[PDB]
Amino acid sequence: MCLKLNLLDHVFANPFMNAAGVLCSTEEDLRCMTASSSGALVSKSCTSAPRDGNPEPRYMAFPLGSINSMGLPNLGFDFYLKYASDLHDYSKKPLFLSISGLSVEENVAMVRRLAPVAQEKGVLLELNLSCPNVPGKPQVAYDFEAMRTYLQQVSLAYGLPFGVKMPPYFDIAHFDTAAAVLNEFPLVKFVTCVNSVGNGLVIDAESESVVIKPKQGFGGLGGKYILPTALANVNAFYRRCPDKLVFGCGGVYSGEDAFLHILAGASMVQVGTALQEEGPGIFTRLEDELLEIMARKGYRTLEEFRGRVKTIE
Amino acid sequence: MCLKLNLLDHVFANPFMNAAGVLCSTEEDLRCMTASSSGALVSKSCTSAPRDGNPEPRYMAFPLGSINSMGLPNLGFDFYLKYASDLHDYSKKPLFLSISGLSVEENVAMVRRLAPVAQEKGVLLELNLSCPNVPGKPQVAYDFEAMRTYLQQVSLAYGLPFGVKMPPYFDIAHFDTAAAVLNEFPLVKFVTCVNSVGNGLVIDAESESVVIKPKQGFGGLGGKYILPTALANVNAFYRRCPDKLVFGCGGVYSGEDAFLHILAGASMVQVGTALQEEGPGIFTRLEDELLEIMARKGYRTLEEFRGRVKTIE
Ligand SMILES: Cc1cc2nc3c(=O)[nH]c(=O)nc-3n(C[C@H](O)[C@H](O)[C@H](O)COP(=O)(O)O)c2cc1C
Ligand SMILES: Cc1cc2nc3c(=O)[nH]c(=O)nc-3n(C[C@H](O)[C@H](O)[C@H](O)COP(=O)(O)O)c2cc1C
Ligand SMILES: COc1ccc2cccc(CCc3c(C(=O)O)[nH]c(=O)[nH]c3=O)c2c1
Ligand SMILES: COc1ccc2cccc(CCc3c(C(=O)O)[nH]c(=O)[nH]c3=O)c2c1
Repeated sequence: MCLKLNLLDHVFANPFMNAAGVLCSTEEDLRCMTASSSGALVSKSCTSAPRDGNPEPRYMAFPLGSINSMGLPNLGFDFYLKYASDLHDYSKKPLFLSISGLSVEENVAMVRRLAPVAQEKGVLLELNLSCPNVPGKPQVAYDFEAMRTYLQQVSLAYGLPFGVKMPPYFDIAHFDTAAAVLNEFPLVKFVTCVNSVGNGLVIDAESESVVIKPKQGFGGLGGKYILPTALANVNAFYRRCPDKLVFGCGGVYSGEDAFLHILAGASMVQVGTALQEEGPGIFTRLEDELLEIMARKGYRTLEEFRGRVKTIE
Repeated sequence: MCLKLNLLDHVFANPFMNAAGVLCSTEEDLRCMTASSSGALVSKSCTSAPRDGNPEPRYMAFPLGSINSMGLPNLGFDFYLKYASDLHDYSKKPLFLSISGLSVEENVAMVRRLAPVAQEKGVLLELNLSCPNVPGKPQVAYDFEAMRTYLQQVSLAYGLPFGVKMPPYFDIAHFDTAAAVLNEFPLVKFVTCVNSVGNGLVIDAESESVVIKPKQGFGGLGGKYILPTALANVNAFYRRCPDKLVFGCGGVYSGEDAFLHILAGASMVQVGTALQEEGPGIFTRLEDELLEIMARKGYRTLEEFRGRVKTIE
């Protein structure tokens, strides 16, 4: 029938949205996402100041997915805040604003300014924890002490419900440690699993060359390559964080793929590479495909199967 | 034109071999790999005592790859050592023996008894550092202090050149740290990148179920899913460990995929999921396909292009 649902004190037409960084950087992008059939949108992760990002080519796509080292090109936080405060039409769908400062201090400074706009308009914060860390350390979400510091500071500075965007993890002990960190913060109301699978390398056989210019061709992977990774992370955090929502992201190209994310535990389903490749018309297709699978199975709601993946024995 | 390699004081007809765990567990398996056109073979990672492994189903394969949680089923060290010392025909090809003890002591005891056979017969050791350590801690190669303890102890106990099988990493700081640990050990003469991308989750949309029984369906991923991750790891370690060889493993289904691994830096090229799916016939196909790309490009030997991947500016 219809896929509408209520989460975080907002109403959504359906569980689909863009993934941060795809079709969300400019006013044009945001208006295009708002005009789409997606149930929500998220803005490009921002810094306090604008960034040009890395040299091109910095994104490439292939049959099985994509690689990128964008370098966080963005119009700066003042723009995104302005978009949230003055330009977005909340009657069309909810808005998420993603932030990724280069230090804890920059994040705190941005969230102190966002808080009043979140109160006033209901924009929702997604904090991207695959942001840069101090020398010699990995990205913040791969440092669990840094991760706890960031969340402590943002929670105190912001004081309102927010979410976090996570990189994938590959080790059960890491799932346990990461979820335990997140569960220290009651203000963290959603966990988005996953960001790109870090530092892959795509090589063209014909040219004998890497396909993106930054970082000697290394970049984050998205798309078909990453769906079982994504699913694992969604389910691991769904299991571990019962008092939070999980949003799935990674490898969604069809309503069947969305269905699997929801079975794993996803509340909202985010679309990155397939959206970058197909454009915003993908949202109508995904909705139709998800409703078709539901109808064939006899499910009339998302809640009937969310998190209900079956295990053997 | 030729695929021949001379490394580690052995001669190899071509760079292809099985990946540890595939077509390697029984005497029958080992004789099969020996009879194949591969350039070498490796035996199933073993423990001192035989193991039955995890309950079935514990491996599944799909168009894009495989997932497994086998649980290290194996015939025990004494079996593999006997194979190496009494059964293997070294006139056909070289043999690698993989070990994966559950503690540093278990690994030390195996390699002490392997040493004289290594010296006399020329079997080559591959130490699997995805062995679990203490449960609740990450696998050994994701615990850099543990990794260093294992390598110090095995190096002292074995006293001969050996190699290590590494899991993939996803963060530049981890590439840097891992390679620096490895470079502390002059006896580590080769690094095989990569083991399975850990703890993925495949879900079957029709049955709404995971597809393997252990670990609530979580298992390591191989195959097409993981080629760009594999390449990245090969190249990262090739750049960071100039005094060691790198062997590539992950995502090889064709001579083109092998060509990419070799461009990245691979010496030997191991084949896991594709071999498990196609059987040992795959080796003649891979050899033909790789020779065809070399002929098109005018390459006569593998050294012409090994590690010669181009970057952009
Ligand atoms: C071009 C591009 C830019 C992205 N930039 C961001 C970003 O600014 N913030 C973020 O949280 N993730 C970013 N991502 C990651 C995606 O949001 C998503 O987590 C990843 O692409 C996996 O989803 P997919 O398989 O649907 O592509 C970016 C991805 C791409 C492809
Ligand atoms: C059924 C199965 C068993 C495995 N057993 C082992 C093992 O005993 N030792 C090990 O080093 N790697 C093991 N692996 C990992 C493979 O050696 C290889 O690293 C991984 O499958 C990636 O290569 P692929 O993409 O060609 O499958 C196993 C993989 C499979 C599929
Ligand atoms: C790769 O170069 C940088 C440089 C600065 C960054 C600052 C904050 C966040 C990020 C991560 C932004 C991001 C990017 C990106 O813009 O390269 N791509 C992703 O697939 N996920 C992401 O989360 C930064 C990345
Ligand atoms: C999944 O459960 C166990 C249990 C005991 C193990 C002991 C040493 C190494 C390993 C890892 C063996 C392994 C396995 C495995 O046998 O599950 N599969 C892989 O893809 N790569 C590997 O390296 C063990 C794994």
